[PDB]
Amino acid sequence: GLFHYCVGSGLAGRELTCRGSFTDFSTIPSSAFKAAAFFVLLSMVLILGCITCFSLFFFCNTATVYKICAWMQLLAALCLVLGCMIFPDGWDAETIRDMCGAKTGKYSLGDCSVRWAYILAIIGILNALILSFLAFVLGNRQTD
Amino acid sequence: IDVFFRQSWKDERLKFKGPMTVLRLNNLMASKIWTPDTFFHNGKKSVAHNMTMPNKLLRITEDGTLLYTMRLTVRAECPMHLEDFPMDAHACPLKFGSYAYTRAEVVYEWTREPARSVVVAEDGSRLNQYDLLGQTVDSGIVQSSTGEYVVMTTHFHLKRKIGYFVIQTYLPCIMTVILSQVSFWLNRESVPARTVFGVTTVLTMTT
Amino acid sequence: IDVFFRQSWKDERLKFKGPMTVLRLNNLMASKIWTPDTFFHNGKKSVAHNMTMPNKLLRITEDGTLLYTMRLTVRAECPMHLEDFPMDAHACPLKFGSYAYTRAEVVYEWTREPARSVVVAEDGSRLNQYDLLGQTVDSGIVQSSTGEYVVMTTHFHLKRKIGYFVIQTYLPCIMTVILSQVSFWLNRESVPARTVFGVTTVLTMTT
Amino acid sequence: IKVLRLNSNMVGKIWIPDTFFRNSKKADAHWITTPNRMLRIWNDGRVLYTLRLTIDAECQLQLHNFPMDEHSCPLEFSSYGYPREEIVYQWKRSSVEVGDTRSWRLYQFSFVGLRNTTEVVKTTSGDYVVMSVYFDLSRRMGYFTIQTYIPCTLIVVLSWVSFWINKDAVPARTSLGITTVLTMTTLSTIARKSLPKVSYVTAMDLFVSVCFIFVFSALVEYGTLHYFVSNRKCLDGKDCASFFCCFEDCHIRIAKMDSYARIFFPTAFCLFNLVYWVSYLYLG
Amino acid sequence: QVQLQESGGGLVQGSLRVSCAASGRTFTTYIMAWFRQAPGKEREFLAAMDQGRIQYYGDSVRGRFTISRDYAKNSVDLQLDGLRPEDTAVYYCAAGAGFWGLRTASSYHYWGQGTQVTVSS
Amino acid sequence: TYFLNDKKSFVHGVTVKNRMIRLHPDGTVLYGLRITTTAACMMDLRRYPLDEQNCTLEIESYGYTTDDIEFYWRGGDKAVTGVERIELPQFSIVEHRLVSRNVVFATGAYPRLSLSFRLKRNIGYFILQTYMPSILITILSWVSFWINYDASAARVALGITTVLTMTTINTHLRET
Amino acid sequence: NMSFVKETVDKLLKGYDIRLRPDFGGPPVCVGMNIDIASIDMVSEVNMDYTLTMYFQQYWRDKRLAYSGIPLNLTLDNRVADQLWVPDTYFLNDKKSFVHGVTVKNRMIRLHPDGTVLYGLRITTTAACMMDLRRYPLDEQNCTLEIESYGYTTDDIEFYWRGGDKAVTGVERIELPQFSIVEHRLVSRNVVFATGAYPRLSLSFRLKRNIGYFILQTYMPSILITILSWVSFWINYDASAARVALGITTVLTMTTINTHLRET
Ligand SMILES: *[C@@H]1O[C@H](CO)[C@@H](O[C@@H]2O[C@H](CO)[C@@H](O[C@@H]3O[C@H](CO[C@H]4O[C@H](CO)[C@@H](O)[C@H](O[C@H]5O[C@H](CO)[C@@H](O)[C@H](O)[C@@H]5O)[C@@H]4O)[C@@H](O)[C@H](O[C@H]4O[C@H](CO)[C@@H](O)[C@H](O)[C@@H]4O)[C@@H]3O)[C@H](O)[C@H]2NC(C)=O)[C@H](O)[C@H]1NC(C)=O
Ligand SMILES: *[C@@H]1O[C@H](CO)[C@@H](O[C@@H]2O[C@H](CO)[C@@H](O[C@@H]3O[C@H](CO[C@H]4O[C@H](CO)[C@@H](O)[C@H](O[C@H]5O[C@H](CO)[C@@H](O)[C@H](O)[C@@H]5O)[C@@H]4O)[C@@H](O)[C@H](O[C@H]4O[C@H](CO)[C@@H](O)[C@H](O)[C@@H]4O)[C@@H]3O)[C@H](O)[C@H]2NC(C)=O)[C@H](O)[C@H]1NC(C)=O
Ligand SMILES: CCCCCCCC/C=C\CCCCCCCC(=O)O[C@H](COC(=O)CCCCCCCCCCCCCCC)COP(=O)(O)OC[C@@H](O)CO
Ligand SMILES: CCCCCCCC/C=C\CCCCCCCC(=O)O[C@H](COC(=O)CCCCCCCCCCCCCCC)COP(=O)(O)OC[C@@H](O)CO
Ligand SMILES: *[C@@H]1O[C@H](CO)[C@@H](O[C@@H]2O[C@H](CO)[C@@H](O)[C@H](O)[C@H]2NC(C)=O)[C@H](O)[C@H]1NC(C)=O
Ligand SMILES: CC(C)CCC[C@@H](C)[C@H]1CC[C@H]2[C@@H]3CC=C4C[C@@H](O)CC[C@]4(C)[C@H]3CC[C@]12C
Ligand SMILES: CCCCCC
Ligand SMILES: [Cl-]
Ligand SMILES: [Cl-]
Ligand SMILES: [Cl-]
Repeated sequence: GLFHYCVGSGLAGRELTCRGSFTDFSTIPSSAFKAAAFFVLLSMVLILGCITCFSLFFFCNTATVYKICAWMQLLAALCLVLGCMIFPDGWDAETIRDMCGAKTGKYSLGDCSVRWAYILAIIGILNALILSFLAFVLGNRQTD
Repeated sequence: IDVFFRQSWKDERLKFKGPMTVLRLNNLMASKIWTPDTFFHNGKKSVAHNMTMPNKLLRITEDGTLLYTMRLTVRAECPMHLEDFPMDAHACPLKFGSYAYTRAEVVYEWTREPARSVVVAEDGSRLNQYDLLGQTVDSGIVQSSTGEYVVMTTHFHLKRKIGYFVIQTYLPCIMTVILSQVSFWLNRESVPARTVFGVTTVLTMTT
Repeated sequence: IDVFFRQSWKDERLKFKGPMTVLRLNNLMASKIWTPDTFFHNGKKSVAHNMTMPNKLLRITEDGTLLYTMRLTVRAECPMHLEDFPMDAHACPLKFGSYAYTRAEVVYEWTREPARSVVVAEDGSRLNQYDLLGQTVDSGIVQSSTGEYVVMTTHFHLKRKIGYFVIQTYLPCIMTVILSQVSFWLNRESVPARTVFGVTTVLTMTT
Repeated sequence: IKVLRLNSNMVGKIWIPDTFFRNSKKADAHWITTPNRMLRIWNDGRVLYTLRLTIDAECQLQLHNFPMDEHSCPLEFSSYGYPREEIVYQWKRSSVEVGDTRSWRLYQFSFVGLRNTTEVVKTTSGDYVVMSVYFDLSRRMGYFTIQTYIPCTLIVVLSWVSFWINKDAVPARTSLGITTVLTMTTLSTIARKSLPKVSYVTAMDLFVSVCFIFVFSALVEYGTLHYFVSNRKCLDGKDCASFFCCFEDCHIRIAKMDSYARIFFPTAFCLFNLVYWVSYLYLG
Repeated sequence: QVQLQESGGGLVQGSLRVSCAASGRTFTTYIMAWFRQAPGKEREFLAAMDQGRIQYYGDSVRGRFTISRDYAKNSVDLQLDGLRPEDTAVYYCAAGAGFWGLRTASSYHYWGQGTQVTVSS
Repeated sequence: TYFLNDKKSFVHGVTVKNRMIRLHPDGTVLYGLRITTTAACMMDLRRYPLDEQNCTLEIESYGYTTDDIEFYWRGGDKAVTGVERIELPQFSIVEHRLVSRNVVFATGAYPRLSLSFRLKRNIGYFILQTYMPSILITILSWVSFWINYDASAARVALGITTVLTMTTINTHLRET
Repeated sequence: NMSFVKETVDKLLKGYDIRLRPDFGGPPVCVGMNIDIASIDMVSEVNMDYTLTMYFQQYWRDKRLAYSGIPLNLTLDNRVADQLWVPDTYFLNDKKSFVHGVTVKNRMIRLHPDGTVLYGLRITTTAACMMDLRRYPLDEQNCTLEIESYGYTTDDIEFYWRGGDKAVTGVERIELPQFSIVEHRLVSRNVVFATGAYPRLSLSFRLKRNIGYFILQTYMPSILITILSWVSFWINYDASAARVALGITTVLTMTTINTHLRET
């Protein structure tokens, strides 16, 4: 994934060696992986910021709170786009090259296949965009 | 625990006739003769004192009854359930027996009755925060992959002393609680003062 | 202190005629012949290193002038007068002599004159907060209950370095005093602020 | 006689394997009252040699998930001098036996299980058959929960209490915030005393960092409130900025910052606790 | 006030004993020594005793003089034997820690008023 | 011979074992050893630091009863020497005492020698460390009387700080 | 045959002078050393020493022990090391060392048909490593192990690193929690004392101190306290108590932080 990786042992076996932790940047294979993890984390911080800011609907203006999360959801979508765009750069690292093969490179899958988390990230990006636009228009619609 | 550990056993090979009824021979002969290989099951790096000479003695009687005593500083385990601490009482064991000989070869017993065979010196109490209520002695058997072994056990019952903790933890806590409750008597307009009470009392209780 | 301690003495029994002059013999031979039983009068717990083997060397010259050196770590008592601390200084002794033999049996001399009979390696200084200014070498006598004995003494002169304790106490205390003096420039009606200065400075100085 | 049941006297007289524990930092046998060793020799030539040992074995701990960490500590042994061509070790059917595991000194850890393995290790002298036993140990977080997690949350709530104080109580609220910062720093430095000086963030360090951010945010927003209150005093057919931004009124409504914070900060802390705990317990 | 009281005879034709008692400060941990000052000469070290009952003597007076310390009454005594006429001088008693010294007068901070000793032929 | 109240002890072994063997023509044997021993001393601390402790070394024969070996102090009260030279930093030796007796065990009677020291603690360190801050904080606490009643924050800060300083003095004492 | 091996080793050990080195009157005996570092346990700044467990192996040639008719390496029991001559190697900067003794003494002895002897020991040593903490915690430390011969000069014994730069192995696998081993070096030379010249080997490590722990514990709290101290500027000046409390609190906080930090 972004920071954690569990390559096999290579003797008719499971032997998946899970090494990698965002809390320890040394274990991350690539600076591109570090940047992608950072951007995804920033997007998570923003969206949880809105799960907090839902509480502001009690007192603050509904249009104002809607606009505030419309903008932060847009920013989270932008951060997620940046993370998913910069994560491909890291496959040229030695660990990913050993994992996949020589064909793998920058923006080059080679033989490895994208699993459910990457496509789920893409769905998250486009759903964040449409949700943010819905928020923008909802905030404008409160004033009517 | 510092102990004089005595063993007694008959050895017909060492029967002798002489002018003296008992030979209080030097401690070095124990290496030359057979002695039981008793060990402490729950021990932890016990120390056999070696000043000035080895703190041992061997006595051979004309009938062949050998008495072999050793001085040891035994360090034994006891699993302490510190749930009702500091109002907790413990029953720390001390088990020992032969290492290499099963019951069919070697069997242990108490010289006097089991209660009288573990004597504690009156002046020699090095406990700091414990009261030695007493000792309970027992003997039994244990299974193992190698065989069956006769194991002699003692249990020293120790009750913790609450004076130290009452002085140092419980009583400062009570005084801090009373100090916090004193804040209710100042006027409600004394905002920084009452905030100081609350903040400092919370910090003290955290400490 | 870590030392190569060298001794040498004549032994007429160990003269020989052979192909080579001096036998750089194994350290095992040190136990097969008489050697001085030198001990440190003020030593507390000294270590004779024996990794990988007993760090001693013995050499027998053809005339019979045995040389015998050993590697030691000696920790010795250095009584201190802390009246002028941290600005004090010390003269730690290192005193050695025969344990069993009196003056009439064994007498100690320096291989060269005393000034150059003790040498300190240029990089041999594991002192953090002290400066080894120098050493003074002498010999003296002690009249023990067993008899008279010769004691060879060195005195290492040490001067404590002040920077650590400066940063430890003097700078914080000076800053605390200046902090207390800052209170004078406030207005007299700022009773809580000035009281906070006073009590906080008192607590800091107490700590 | 079908078996000789001897004692430690013959251990030094017959040949004995020079088995040694590879990952031992400090090991020693037991010598009270006598050496805790046993020898048995059968008439068919079988020799059984038993001894008591206490071993201080190294176990490289990965403390990223502390206090929710599970380790697999090894215990490896092999012949020191004899390579595989000379001595070969083999596990019996009943390799490793664990007794009553309730009289164990393990306080901060719980024994999950164990397993055995055998390998061949290449070295300069030769090839040696190394036998390893791994013990799985899961940390118990009750003690650390008492020590660090509960005081940090209580101090965060103490910081929240500053919101309900009247904003005119300037020394009171300032003292409350700064004292919360003091206590959180103290708890931060105290939480790592039991750990080695590793150079990466643990879960406890992350939690303390987030709590410190919360306390600092509370004090900073109170400072902003005081400064702004007292010290300072597109298909619909609109523009892009007017459609998007908020340049119509919004600042002005700063007096309601405490009212906002009273429900904003607890919600944020609850969310952080939820995501942190679920990530470190279920999904991690 | 720290003070070191010296006592002993002044004239002799012979053997003599001179005592030096301390007061106001315990010198059990200090080194107690004796010095000599003849007319027109610098201070010369005679003998010294250490906390460990260890004795040091000067070469000029080695084998003749004997130094002893009584720790109970906090004093140092010097027994002089085989006097010869040029040993006439004023004798000082000192106590101190030996830094750069144990033979130099500069290493001692406490000194007595001095007792004169004269030998008549 | 052995020491009954000994915890851990050793004979000095540099450069060799610090041991002495002297044989006289009349068959007399002198046997010397340089021994460092840590011996237990049960200390009653109810009067601490204004206390007076009594620590004893307990020399006894292990394997030989009174029918075989008879201990005695050579030179009488002048047997033990060098006590006057010891200057402990905390304590001072008021006096020392020698006792000879017989102790009875289950095996039998044995000879016994006891060398006791009556140590008296010095109060200067405690006066500098614990007491003097306590009195000075006590005088600090009374400043609140001279402040007006209406100035609540000052008096409260003073009282709470005095309580905190008393607590931290107490805990920094009990830690050691 | 076991009996033939027995009589061979008995003849080898018969009439063997342990006191004399392999060529007492001959040229110096060459000894090749190699080390396998198991771990580095505690790099202590306060004690200025580091602990080091290793498998330390010496290789030399003794013609007295040469045998024939046995196409095998006789890995004898380690108790024959007492009966055989071995180098008197020692570590100069040692403080406390021992040979591990479970189940038996972790000591290897191996003879070869040509008389070659391999002698291994499992040794844990606490060696002094004085540190220059001027740039602490951003410093680099040189920690050295100083192998030397005590009772044999260069006329008697010569030392070398068996295998050149590959003589020391296992450095790459070490995992120091507090440091990172950036480089290791091997040096061979001669040291002159008043008793003569001796061979000398030096195994040096350069350790870079990791900064993450210090950033966690010291820099971030100090920086944050300093940043917090500026809130008094935004606080109104008429409220004297709040600004006074903030300033005095930060001052005592940082004094306490420094004192708590550098008592270790
Ligand atoms: C530290 O704390 C310890 C422990 O309390 C102190 O040690 C005790 O010190 C006292 C002295 O201060 C010791 O008392 C004496 O014992 C000696 C030797 O006696 C033994 O041998 C006798 C002859 O073999 C024998 O009779 C004794 O037996 C009992 O016998 C008598 C008579 O029958 C009986 O009355 C006692 O109850 C004995 O128990 C014993 O086995 C003895 O010589 C002393 O006698 C003095 O007093 C008599 C007066 O009756 C006097 O006539 C003598 O001239 C002499 O002055 C005295 O009884 C005691 O044994 C020590 N206890 C231990 C356990 O060591 C120690 O002093 C403290 N330190 C300091 C610095 O004070
Ligand atoms: C950590 O920190 C420690 C402490 O400083 C470092 O320790 C030292 O390592 C360096 C290497 O980086 C050593 O430098 C070298 O020494 C070797 C061996 O010296 C001997 O070789 C001959 C014996 O075979 C002998 O005759 C030599 O004589 C002298 O040599 C020259 C003059 O000729 C001069 O240095 C002195 O006057 C000597 O007295 C010598 O003693 C040596 O071979 C090295 O040679 C270099 O230079 C020559 C050209 O002259 C070149 O051809 C070589 O290829 C090489 O480049 C070099 O001088 C130093 O001696 C070590 N000191 C100690 C005390 O151990 C350690 O290295 C650091 N390590 C790390 C990882 O940080
Ligand atoms: C697992 C994750 C758990 C996360 C926890 C999430 C919960 C986070 C905490 C609190 C939420 C509080 C929400 C309060 C909503 C109440 C909103 C409300 O009060 O009613 C009005 C409508 O508002 C509105 O349409 C805005 C609608 C509110 C939408 C946001 C709340 C979402 C709650 C859905 C929760 C489902 C969870 C299920 C997950 C599986 C606005 O008032 P009002 O006119 O008077 O003001 C006008 C002005 O002038 C003065 O206020
Ligand atoms: C201490 C508490 C008080 C502070 C309060 C302030 C709050 C602060 C918040 C977080 C921590 C700050 C970041 C600290 C970074 C630590 C310093 C640092 O960056 O060091 C680098 C990375 O270190 C590392 O592994 C650490 C990598 C992980 C750091 C990121 C943690 C996630 C924080 C996401 C923010 C969420 C905010 C949410 C608030 C609502 C590497 O150099 P180092 O020589 O070691 O390598 C050598 C190699 O050989 C070691 O194996
Ligand atoms: C310890 O190791 C042994 C040998 O590797 C394991 O032995 C196997 O045990 C199973 C269950 O009894 C048998 O069916 C196999 O036949 C055994 N192995 C062989 C080669 O016969 C043993 O299970 C291991 N113990 C564990 C894993 O705890
Ligand atoms: C303040 C509010 C609005 C946002 C809070 C964001 C919280 C939930 C974020 C901030 C930092 C995050 C952590 C950062 C690093 C890691 C390590 C990774 O291996 C698992 C997830 C984990 C443990 C994250 C969990 C969620 C986390 C605690
Ligand atoms: C500049 C010296 C400051 C010291 C504070 C502890
Ligand atoms: Cl992680
Ligand atoms: Cl206790
Ligand atoms: Cl130092």
